[PDB]
Amino acid sequence: GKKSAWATVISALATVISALATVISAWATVG
Amino acid sequence: GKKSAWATVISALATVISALATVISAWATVG
Amino acid sequence: GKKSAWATVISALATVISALATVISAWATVG
Amino acid sequence: GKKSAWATVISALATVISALATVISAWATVG
Amino acid sequence: GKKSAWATVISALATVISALATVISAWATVG
Amino acid sequence: GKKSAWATVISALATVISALATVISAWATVG
Amino acid sequence: GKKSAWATVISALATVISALATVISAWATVG
Amino acid sequence: GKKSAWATVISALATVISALATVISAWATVG
Repeated sequence: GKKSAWATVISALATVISALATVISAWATVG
Repeated sequence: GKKSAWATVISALATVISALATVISAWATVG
Repeated sequence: GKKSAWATVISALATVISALATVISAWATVG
Repeated sequence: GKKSAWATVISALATVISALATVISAWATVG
Repeated sequence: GKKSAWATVISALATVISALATVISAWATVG
Repeated sequence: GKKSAWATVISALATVISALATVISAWATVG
Repeated sequence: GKKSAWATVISALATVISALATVISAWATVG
Repeated sequence: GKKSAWATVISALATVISALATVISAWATVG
């Protein structure tokens, strides 16, 4: 249970960081 | 260039799957 | 248990896609 | 370039955080 | 430098291949 | 099944450590 | 520098865990 | 079974590539 809760929090963090990586990668593509 | 454009697309796909992983991990957390 | 296993599969999929994005981004960095 | 290198760093961060979520989910799967 | 950038590319390749092994192992775990 | 789950845990550990190496290598590339 | 030295150490650790993962995955493959 | 066999092969490949990444990272550290 607690391990799945931590996995959930970290997956949400990964989702945010992956979105940021996507935006910076688009910036590099046109920059 | 094209490599950065591919990295952008695949990062976005990673973001999509990570958001789904977050939801399924929350589902596992509640049982 | 089965729900946690499915969450693991989907999280691992997100990880592999993010890693592919990373290798392509690094290849662009050296390219 | 510098922008592509930064994109690589942030994408690699997303990959490590997603991998952490994956290892924690697998550990939850085994108990 | 160029050597550090190449090291990043090869390390990212190792990470993607390891992630592929992980996703295939998790998929085997669920069936 | 249980053996495959343990194999998944150890593979995911390898993946997270390799990803950490990748992010540090990329950070050196921009550093 | 120190960042590349850390990347070297952690890549070696990733190699160690990946070899163990290979052995445990073969163990799972045979049952 | 077959999935675990593929995971074993890919883990061995990841082990080799991670070792190569370690060597190139050491080369960057002293190079």
